[PDB]
Amino acid sequence: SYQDYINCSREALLEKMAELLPEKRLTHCLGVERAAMELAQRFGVDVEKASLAGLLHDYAKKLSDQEFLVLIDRYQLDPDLKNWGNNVWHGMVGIYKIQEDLDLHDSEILRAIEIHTVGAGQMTDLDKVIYVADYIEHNRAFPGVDVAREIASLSLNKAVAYETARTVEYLAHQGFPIYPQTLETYNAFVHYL
Amino acid sequence: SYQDYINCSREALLEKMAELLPEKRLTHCLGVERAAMELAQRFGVDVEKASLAGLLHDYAKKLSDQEFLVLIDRYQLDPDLKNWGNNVWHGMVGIYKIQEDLDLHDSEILRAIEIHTVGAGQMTDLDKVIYVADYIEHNRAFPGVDVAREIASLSLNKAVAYETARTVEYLAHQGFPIYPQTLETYNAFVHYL
Ligand SMILES: Cc1cn([C@H]2C[C@H](O)[C@@H](COP(=O)(O)O)O2)c(=O)[nH]c1=O
Ligand SMILES: Cc1cn([C@H]2C[C@H](O)[C@@H](COP(=O)(O)O)O2)c(=O)[nH]c1=O
Ligand SMILES: [Fe+3]
Ligand SMILES: [Fe+3]
Ligand SMILES: [Fe+3]
Ligand SMILES: [Fe+3]
Repeated sequence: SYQDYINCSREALLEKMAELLPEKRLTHCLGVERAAMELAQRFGVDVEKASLAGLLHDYAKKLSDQEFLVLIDRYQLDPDLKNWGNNVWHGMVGIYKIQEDLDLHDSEILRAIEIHTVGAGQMTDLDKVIYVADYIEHNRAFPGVDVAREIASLSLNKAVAYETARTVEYLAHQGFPIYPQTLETYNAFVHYL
Repeated sequence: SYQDYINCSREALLEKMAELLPEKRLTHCLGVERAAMELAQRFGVDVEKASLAGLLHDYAKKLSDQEFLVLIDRYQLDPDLKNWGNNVWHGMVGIYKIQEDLDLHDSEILRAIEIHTVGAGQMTDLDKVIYVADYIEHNRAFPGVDVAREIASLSLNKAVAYETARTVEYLAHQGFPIYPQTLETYNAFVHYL
């Protein structure tokens, strides 16, 4: 059960999350919980760890910049992090909020949440499940999600590569800064395409 | 004159280059020579250094993989370079071939040629002139070159940003590996957009 990992039941967690998140974001997290379960089952990842990480991945999405900065100092994280924003922080720094609020200590779950946006050059299968589940969950409707979903039914590694290439392409299209760890993921996985 | 920098006259250099390069590539280098002169004049960069660097930037474009690998060992360059290819090498490693062939020692010219493909987080105005001149020279006709040319008439920094964003976007679109120094350029310049 979820109580094996955090300090409350699934039902209690959903009540807490309904306070922290706008409706659309909670629905998203519920979608990721479901997609992560399906992917985990397909690719032989612990379905419970996948479901919980999937539900939690965007828990800290609505923390203020101030709170993230406090957490960076508190946990004496990479000071370069202060150069970034919510996009980078909600996973990379938000894991400390999750740990504080829910007493989550499992290193695999924490890591999967940590790099859910940016990935890493090296990702566990659990990491990959969350990263992909986020992108393909049933509530998303971006153009091309059908292709992501087809790829994810066949290959976890290729789904990671596809998502990362699309994100890097989109950020450059938008003229948005790209976190350097994202490029590590990109170059590590792009061959799978 | 060009003999102030290399071991032969412009006319002799063009004869040497006509041997090393296919016609279309030499015409390109001639275009870059001209565009670099115009940009240098506009932005107060030494027009002669700009013209020569512009003419030379793609000198080593047709060296074999073997030759580049030899040069990497010879000059004991970053061993990670062996993971890449001609795209990275012709500037980054090709500068050593240019130095060998032409006795070029000017650090500013060498550097401008060195990073003409990938840029750097920190670029001199000369570096920037070559990087942009390459993209906007009159022979190029890619969709959107008109926008690059308008930008380059107004702002060198914004032209660098525009080109870098477009290249990162294109490489990710293509599913091609992206050299990490390119991302340094991207993140350094993207604000100018
Ligand atoms: C990978 C990456 C994503 N993003 C953005 C794109 C998304 O709009 C936003 C939220 O990402 P997420 O939903 O995958 O957590 O973060 C960056 O700003 N920089 C990056 O390096
Ligand atoms: C910036 C960059 C360009 N390229 C490619 C795009 C171009 O087709 C090719 C030649 O670039 P150049 O004409 O700007 O020297 O190199 C990469 O492969 N990786 C990179 O990181
Ligand atoms: Fe997220
Ligand atoms: Fe999400
Ligand atoms: Fe080149
Ligand atoms: Fe060129």
